[PDB]
Amino acid sequence: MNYARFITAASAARNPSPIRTMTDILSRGPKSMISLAGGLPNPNMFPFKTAVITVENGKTIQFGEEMMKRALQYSPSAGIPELLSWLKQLQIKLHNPPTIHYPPSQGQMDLCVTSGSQQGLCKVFEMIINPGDNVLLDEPAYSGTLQSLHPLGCNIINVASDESGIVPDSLRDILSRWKPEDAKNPQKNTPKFLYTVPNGNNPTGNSLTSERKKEIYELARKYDFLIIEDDPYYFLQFNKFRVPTFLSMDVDGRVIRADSFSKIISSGLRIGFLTGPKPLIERVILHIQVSTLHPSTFNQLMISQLLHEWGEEGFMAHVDRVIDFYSNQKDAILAAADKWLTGLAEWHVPAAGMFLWIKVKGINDVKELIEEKAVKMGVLMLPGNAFYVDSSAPSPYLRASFSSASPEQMDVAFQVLAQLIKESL
Amino acid sequence: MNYARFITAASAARNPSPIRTMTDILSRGPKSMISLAGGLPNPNMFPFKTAVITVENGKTIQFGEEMMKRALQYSPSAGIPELLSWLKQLQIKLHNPPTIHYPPSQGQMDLCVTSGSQQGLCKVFEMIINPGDNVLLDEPAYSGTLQSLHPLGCNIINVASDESGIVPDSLRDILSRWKPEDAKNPQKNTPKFLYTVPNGNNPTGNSLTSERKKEIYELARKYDFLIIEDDPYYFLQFNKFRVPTFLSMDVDGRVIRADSFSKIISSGLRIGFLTGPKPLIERVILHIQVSTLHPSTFNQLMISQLLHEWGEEGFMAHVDRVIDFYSNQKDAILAAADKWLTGLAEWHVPAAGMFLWIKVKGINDVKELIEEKAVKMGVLMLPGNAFYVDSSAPSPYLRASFSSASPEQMDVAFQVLAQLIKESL
Ligand SMILES: O=C(O)[C@@H](Cc1ccccc1)N1C(=O)c2cc(Cl)c(Cl)cc2C1=O
Repeated sequence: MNYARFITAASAARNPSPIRTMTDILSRGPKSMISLAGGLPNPNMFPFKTAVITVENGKTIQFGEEMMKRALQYSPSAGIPELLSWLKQLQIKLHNPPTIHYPPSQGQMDLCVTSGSQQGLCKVFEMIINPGDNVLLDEPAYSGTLQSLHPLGCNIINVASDESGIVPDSLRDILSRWKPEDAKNPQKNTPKFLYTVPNGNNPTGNSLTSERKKEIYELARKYDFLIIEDDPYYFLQFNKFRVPTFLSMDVDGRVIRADSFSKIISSGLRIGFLTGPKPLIERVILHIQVSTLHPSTFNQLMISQLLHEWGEEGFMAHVDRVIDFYSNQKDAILAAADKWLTGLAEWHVPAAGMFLWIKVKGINDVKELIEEKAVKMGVLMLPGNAFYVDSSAPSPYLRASFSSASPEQMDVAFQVLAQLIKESL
Repeated sequence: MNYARFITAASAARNPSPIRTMTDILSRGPKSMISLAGGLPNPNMFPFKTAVITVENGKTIQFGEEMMKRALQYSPSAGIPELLSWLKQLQIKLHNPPTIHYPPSQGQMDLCVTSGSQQGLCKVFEMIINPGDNVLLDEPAYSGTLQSLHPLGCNIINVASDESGIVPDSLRDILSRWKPEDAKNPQKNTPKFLYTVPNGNNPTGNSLTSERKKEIYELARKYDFLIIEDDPYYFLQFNKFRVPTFLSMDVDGRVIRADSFSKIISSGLRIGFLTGPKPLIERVILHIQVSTLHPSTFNQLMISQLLHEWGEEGFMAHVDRVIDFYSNQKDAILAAADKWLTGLAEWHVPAAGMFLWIKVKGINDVKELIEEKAVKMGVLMLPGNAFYVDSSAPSPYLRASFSSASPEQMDVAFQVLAQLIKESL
């Protein structure tokens, strides 16, 4: 409702930046208009001329001469228009966000293609956080989020979580420290936002439920904080039905959502996108305009043509192929865990994503059990310390990836792990 | 010599971020080592499988199965190793920087590939600037640089410039506001850095001279400030011998240089690179680690393989073709201007780049002459207002691009402008 509350002075001071009134007054005027006003380098000097890219379960992608010149040239900061248009329709299909037809100033849905979803998240954090601001999230969390938040000088307030994600009663108790009207009085610093990964949290593998999302949203309205929905595993849910998203229930216009193709189409191409209230997305776009300028035009065209040939049906058929693969990998690593972790450890079934989160019994810290004893036995799993704000505290947890390993490799790996737990007790 | 002086609290607080101890303890240990510690998604689900990219004056570039899988997956934040090593050798060949073998803490030359050179520049500004800080640069300046600096709250101090770039006497006079020893006393805020585009300034087309660079460098030592050498037109100089760069005379380790392939190889692939003192480059790398993560692996491999097949010889042959083209366009737009600007305007001959800077005589502000009268006559050139800190002040200057226009188009465009000037005198 009042987005200025969530925008630092620096972010608010931004104004629009280059490649401006050159390819828009010429993108509608007569074909006889000469423009020596543009800052674009002549693409005929560029040495790549054509491209052919083969696709599994899809038409081969071809960049002819003119399409290649476009791919090698600057493009809009928010993304190329045909990709933004497809993605917007996808978001309407998947989430029917309440904000689609709101006035801009009151949170009309808006999209920005980013150079990876993490770029969008970083610029969102920078847009909002003043030193000393309070922010809410569940630990353990993606180490990259914690390392992004650390230098911004916010107080991270841990919200309790279990196998169903954030626990609303913990969030409610935390918020009781304030009165709601304090959100209109910045003197005692009500939380600016809540961040969470609602599906297949890295490292736990846990997902939020529909009912807790609703509860959490009512509290976000009551104390007027934003929800940053970081959902890179959204297209990797193993349940029959995808849980409704925060975006899908965002009647106020207080959700900023991050999507990624990093886990399902390509991480190396650095393509993700933000969906959120237009006034906040605009502040991110202005920062992009003085930073990366835009995501790679070449990589956007690769993905846009892939998606447009697939149609929504072919895209969703791809995600079902990826769901099939990761859920079978999940079944395999759970079988190896049941097999070898013998009442030596505890774990919850991952609801989505690509990680299994193992609590080792009878040991207070495992990073000495792994980085010393396990490495020379030819096995490595990631100690859980790195996923907490205080990464020096002891952690009995290990994060095990099931994205790649064969059942044979899982059997050997959990064999070795079992031996190292027993001889350490 | 004291780099902490040039690093903000936030920037200094950054710690090294993900994709860490997984592909380095496995990149040297035995191949019998199993790792479930890694976080990488399975590239076999990614739908692009092979690529063939044709090159003009070059061997076609082929991404086979394994190369494509690498192209589609995460890679190091500073860039892929073979691109970094090639570029490092290029910088040694072009600039022979005095810092190559310095100890890290006193400015050992280091490089970062960035997602466009502007990303590296932006993160350099963010690394350095506290609100209230004083910075030096010459106006008119790239509008993207002015829009980047404005929200950081620094006081921009304009240094005088002429057809030979920054005037050293002007820089010396401005600095006489402080005593040299004031640089070791942050209380009265000596300038943190001087920023300049030394070759083919956008919008003026002017370039610095060797003698002036040496003078400027001496002042940067005397008053102990950094030089940010933003040099995107370095490979578009019309002379036979390139002017030595600030980097080439940087015996103190106080130069941060930005290079770009945007103007000669591809703007759309978003590839640039920073060269500078290792302590400062490292701060930028850590910001990339929580932001874009890395430049497109696919696009880095395209460029890297092209560069490795060309060798430095093939690369320099390419730049000389492009110089030749742009120098002929320059000759052409100067002819048009001689022909139809009849003592109606003044201009200097551009020394590099792709722009001509035209001062209309007898008119105080041209943006009404262009955005109103010229548009309906079918001709567009860019008013100079956008290239100054105060973009509301009147400007008699126009920027005209000679990157693309045919001689016929130039002849028409300047005929129209001439008529408008004459009937607008
Ligand atoms: O680069 C990234 O964004 C991802 C890649 C990824 C892909 C699929 C599933 C999960 C992550 N990534 C992590 O989140 C992560 C955490 C830690 Cl603790 C380490 Cl040590 C390394 C990484 C990492 O590469």
